[PDB]
Amino acid sequence: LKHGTYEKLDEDGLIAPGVRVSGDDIIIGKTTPIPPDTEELGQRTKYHT
Amino acid sequence: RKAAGLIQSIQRIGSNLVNRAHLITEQLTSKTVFLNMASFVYIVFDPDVERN
Amino acid sequence: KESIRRDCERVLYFQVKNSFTKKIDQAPYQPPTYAKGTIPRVLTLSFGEGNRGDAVLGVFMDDSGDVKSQIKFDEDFQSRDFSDSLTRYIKSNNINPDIIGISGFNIHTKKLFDKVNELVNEERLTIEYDSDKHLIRVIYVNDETARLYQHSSKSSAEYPNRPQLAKYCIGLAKYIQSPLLEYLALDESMYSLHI
Amino acid sequence: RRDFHILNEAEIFQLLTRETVDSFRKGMVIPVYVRKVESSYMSVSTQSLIAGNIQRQDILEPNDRRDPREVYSVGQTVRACILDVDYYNFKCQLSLLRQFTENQVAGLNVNRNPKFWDIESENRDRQEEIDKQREESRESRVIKHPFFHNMKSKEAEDYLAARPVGDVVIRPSSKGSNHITISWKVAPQLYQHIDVLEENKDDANAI
Amino acid sequence: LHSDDDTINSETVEIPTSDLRKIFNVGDHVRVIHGKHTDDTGLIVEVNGDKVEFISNQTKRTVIVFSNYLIKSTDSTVSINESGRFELHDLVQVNSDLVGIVIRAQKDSFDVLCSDGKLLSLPPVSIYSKLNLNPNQQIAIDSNGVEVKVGDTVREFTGERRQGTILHVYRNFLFLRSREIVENQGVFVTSSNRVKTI
Amino acid sequence: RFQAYRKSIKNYKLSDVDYSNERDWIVEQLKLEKRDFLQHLTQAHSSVAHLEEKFEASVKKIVDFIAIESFEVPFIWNHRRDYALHTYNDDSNNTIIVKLLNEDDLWRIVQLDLDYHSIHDKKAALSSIYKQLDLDVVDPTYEEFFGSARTLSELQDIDDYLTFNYSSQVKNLTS
Amino acid sequence: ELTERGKLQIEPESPYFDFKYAKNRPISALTATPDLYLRMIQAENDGLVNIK
Amino acid sequence: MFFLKDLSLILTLHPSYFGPQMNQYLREKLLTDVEGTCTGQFGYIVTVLDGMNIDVGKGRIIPGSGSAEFEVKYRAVVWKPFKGEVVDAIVSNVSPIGFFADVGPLNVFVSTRLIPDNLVYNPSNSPPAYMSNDELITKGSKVRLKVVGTRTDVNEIYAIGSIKEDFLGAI
Amino acid sequence: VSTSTVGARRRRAKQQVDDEENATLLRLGPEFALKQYDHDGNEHDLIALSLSESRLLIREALKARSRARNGGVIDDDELAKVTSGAVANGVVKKTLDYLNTFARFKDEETCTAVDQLLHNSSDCSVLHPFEIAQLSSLGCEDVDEAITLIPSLAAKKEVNLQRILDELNRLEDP
RNA sequence: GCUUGUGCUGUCUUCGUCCA
Repeated sequence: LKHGTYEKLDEDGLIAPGVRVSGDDIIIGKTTPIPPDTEELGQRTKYHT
Repeated sequence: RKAAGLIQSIQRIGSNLVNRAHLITEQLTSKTVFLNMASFVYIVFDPDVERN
Repeated sequence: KESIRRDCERVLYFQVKNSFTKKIDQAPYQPPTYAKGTIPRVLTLSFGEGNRGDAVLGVFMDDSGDVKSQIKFDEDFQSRDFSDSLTRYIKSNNINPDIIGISGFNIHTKKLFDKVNELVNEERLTIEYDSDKHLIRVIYVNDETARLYQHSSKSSAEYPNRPQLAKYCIGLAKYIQSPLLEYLALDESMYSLHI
Repeated sequence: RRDFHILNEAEIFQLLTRETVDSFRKGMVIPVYVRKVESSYMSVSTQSLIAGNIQRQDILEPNDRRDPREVYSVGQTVRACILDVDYYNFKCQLSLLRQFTENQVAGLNVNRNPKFWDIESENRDRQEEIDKQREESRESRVIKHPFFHNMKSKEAEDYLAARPVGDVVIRPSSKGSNHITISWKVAPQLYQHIDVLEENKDDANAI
Repeated sequence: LHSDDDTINSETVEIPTSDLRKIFNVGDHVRVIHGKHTDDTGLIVEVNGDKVEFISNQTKRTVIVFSNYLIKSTDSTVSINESGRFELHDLVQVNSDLVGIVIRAQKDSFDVLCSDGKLLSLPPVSIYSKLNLNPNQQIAIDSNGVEVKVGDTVREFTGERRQGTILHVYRNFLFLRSREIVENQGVFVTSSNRVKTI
Repeated sequence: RFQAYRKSIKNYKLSDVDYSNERDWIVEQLKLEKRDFLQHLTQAHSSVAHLEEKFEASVKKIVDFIAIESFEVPFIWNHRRDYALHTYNDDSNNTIIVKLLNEDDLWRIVQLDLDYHSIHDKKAALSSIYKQLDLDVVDPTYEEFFGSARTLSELQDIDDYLTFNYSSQVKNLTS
Repeated sequence: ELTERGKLQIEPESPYFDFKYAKNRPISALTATPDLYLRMIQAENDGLVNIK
Repeated sequence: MFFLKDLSLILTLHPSYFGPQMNQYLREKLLTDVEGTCTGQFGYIVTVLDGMNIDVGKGRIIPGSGSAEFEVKYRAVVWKPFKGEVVDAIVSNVSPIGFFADVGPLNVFVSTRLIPDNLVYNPSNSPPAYMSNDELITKGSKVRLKVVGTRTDVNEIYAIGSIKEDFLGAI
Repeated sequence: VSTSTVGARRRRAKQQVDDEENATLLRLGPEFALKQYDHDGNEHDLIALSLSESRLLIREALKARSRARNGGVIDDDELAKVTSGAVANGVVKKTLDYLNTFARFKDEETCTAVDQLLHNSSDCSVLHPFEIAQLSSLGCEDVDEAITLIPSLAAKKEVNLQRILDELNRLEDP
């Protein structure tokens, strides 16, 4: 993740009009999939994909 | 070393030891070694298999 | 000086021999209403270090020594979901444990032990021989041999597709089923134990 | 074979903590990581994650009256002395008082029988170790002044001998870096040494 | 070529590699090319023709390897990276109630300095586990009552009055790294009560 | 395991006199090591006479088994336990079994069997050296402290005595 | 008795502190506690102490 | 073998020591950093001759760091073993793999494969020894051995000896 | 750590056989060559030292340093303790013990006579200083023994080895 | 009982800014 904030995003990953934004703040949230590591050794809800 | 030789000999003869005496009659072990080891190795006996 | 050294070395030798004899002289756990020396059916549980991320892994070993139905629980062990999953797992018709063993790396294992014991006591999970009924026993397992087993290349070759914690659970179950053979499997590593 | 061994309280504690019940008992002193500070109780976590607890009568000294919050802060680590261990619940009680944390040094039951222990040699060695802990470092003082000269008392008198009456020389004092002795020629082969006490010194070498 | 005649010793002859056999003299540093004892160095002791015997440097024991697997390397310079499960200077749990710090690392063995000072040589498999202690646990307190963290330089006052920089912390013991103690590459164990912070 | 123990022994087959000396030496060594057990046996079983003689006979029989018949400790402990214990009937016709030896004592007997051969080799070498000395008249001190010698330290002392007092013959054979 | 190395390095933490200033300990009682005498010997091998 | 060599050392001094006692402090620092050290190139430095009258010269101020660098030249006694050299030794330890001897600060290890067969190791002996019919070598016994190989470490030297040739063994 | 007075020695292509250390072949390497240079760059010969000369020099230097450090006001242990550094103390103690237990000449005048005999002799004018140090150190008794222990002396058959050894034994205190 | 995450492309092209 980046050093900026993510609390200004909505459920769909997009910020809404009328919100104040400062430098580095995240305005578009996007993720790409990654083949999971050996974290299937057991990480109930905290294994990165 | 004797254990591995014994295991290999049993696997040669057929991987099954019918009787304790076969450790001598089949030349698998010597006299004193068998005399030591005879009562500490056992063969499970099933009466349903051996009616005689 | 040499004579006293030799005598004291003899005495210490016999003390260490007696201590090791006390260590390895253990029969397999005897299930109730069964003759002593019968191999029990074992279920072992461990989340590992007990951290937030760590999930609980279970391994079921029957009396024939075959590992059956390794499972992974994907919920917080302090929740109701984990209790429901464990209740469904134990009460499954294909799994019939005689004892439940628990071990871990730190004091968080006490919470898991208390949770499993409370669940077994409350739900009255009894031993299924499929009359008198007895609850399954929950104990702490000494993991002297499991921690060396999980890193051994023999275990890795035996179970290539399994993680280290699964091998730890298999080591705990094997230790419950036969302590002597588990000590023997260490080979040169058994001289480094705390005797 | 004997029956399957079932672990007791001590074996469970040793298994889960790797601290035996011998190396973790009453009277020992350990460093603990403070986690909660309240008006009447304090909660700390030891190195092996055993949750400790300290009460109001064991946080502050008897002569102290300040509130516990002002004295300690979360995240700080301090020394504490064990007062009780609960080997089943993995909980312990501690005290931060000076009487418990520092005085209890001889934690081992060494058989100091006079017929079986060399008491006098131990006392002599310990006295010599204290006499070596009393060692200190010291160095000369440097002062910049036109009439200042790094000379002894007799050296200052000899220096003033070649000069007429009324000339002034300044030398370091033997009473310490905070003192300065000023020597002036009262008469031929007659000199007066006056000690001057320095106050509000910026540095040892400073004036 | 080398011979008793000086005029022959000043000549260079180009010879195919298919008709050359290496000459191994007693008392030469040689590094193993390939085999079970790969990257083992030491000094040649016995030359039984095809088979060469040499005292190792790492295991410090005699090893018998064929002469085809030897290269004359005067220095070992063995890198232990990508091996075992233990970095150098790791605080490793030896067994249930024993701990130590890895001093030197080898291809199939380790040197561990115990908290009490005793040195051990063990295979990697025999080590119980590796202690990954949290940063908050990795904090100790000196004799004065001043906190000392990893990387803080401290100097003793009791005993030999040595000085070092903190490398690891276990209970009351401090593992210190020092420049002048070459005996164990600077690693010496002292209790936190014996030191004063600088 | 016996082959591994006896791999370092140059010659294991002792003569009859040397074998009897070995049995006596092992009996004396066990008597020295097990003094407290023998004292407990004598005190708590005062009604039975000559129990220590039975202990000596049992130790000699165990040495006989280990040396001649080459039985290992588990076989002796399981199938030859009657030679390791003594039974008697008290005045009230009470059957009482006394356990003279245990498994650890059998292992100690094995260890003493292994240990004595170094003493035997040292004694043989010392006797050979004395033979090459070829004294006209036997030295009473040498035989006196050679017959009773039972540790290699005393054999070393006799060796020092011989190489000192008869240094000229040693030089002639050969500082 | 302590050498200079023993005079310095024998700290309370050390296992050799138990017998740092021992005296009048009979030989007959040493076999009851083999660890003590073995620790004395190991300390001697380090050059810290001398057993007299 | 002992030798006399002209050695040099580079000494760096922090500006906090720029006082009148700079020369003497540099002398004691040089003594602590040279006496007893072991360098593979030279061997073992045992003592420095004329240790209180060594010229240190003028130190050069390092640009960007303030500290002065001094070039100190001195003559010292140095000992270094050579391959194929016969020297005396004293046995320090006895082991089944061989015996360990001490030649001053240097410890020399001789394996059994470089020991004659008649000197059979006797572990039952008190103290344990490698003994023959006419020879007995134990802890503290004078031995004459020939150095065959030398192993150089970072700040240590390991030597390997042999006693299989003539005029060697017990002395 | 310490650097020798000999420098340069840059890269080349030729390789020589007189590069490996070997006592028998009298190949002592560049840093221990027969020709050395002092701090002034003048010619200097390699200075070997026998155990007697080395013991005298170390005792003289150590007692001079001890006298200097004490304000100008014999025991080996105290003299070793004069030096600084625990590892240095151990090293000097080991050297003192080794020198003491193998001291062929504990007297200054005997060592001076030995050095004069081994230097001013016409036969020894060709002898290497390492050979001189080995002869004065090992205390050999026979020509054959000296040749076997010191292979370099085999090629120098123009040396009156036997009488020099007998003189050394005579000078040696029994 | 609960603890905060630690970074960035390359290569061209075009249009511009201040001098010259």
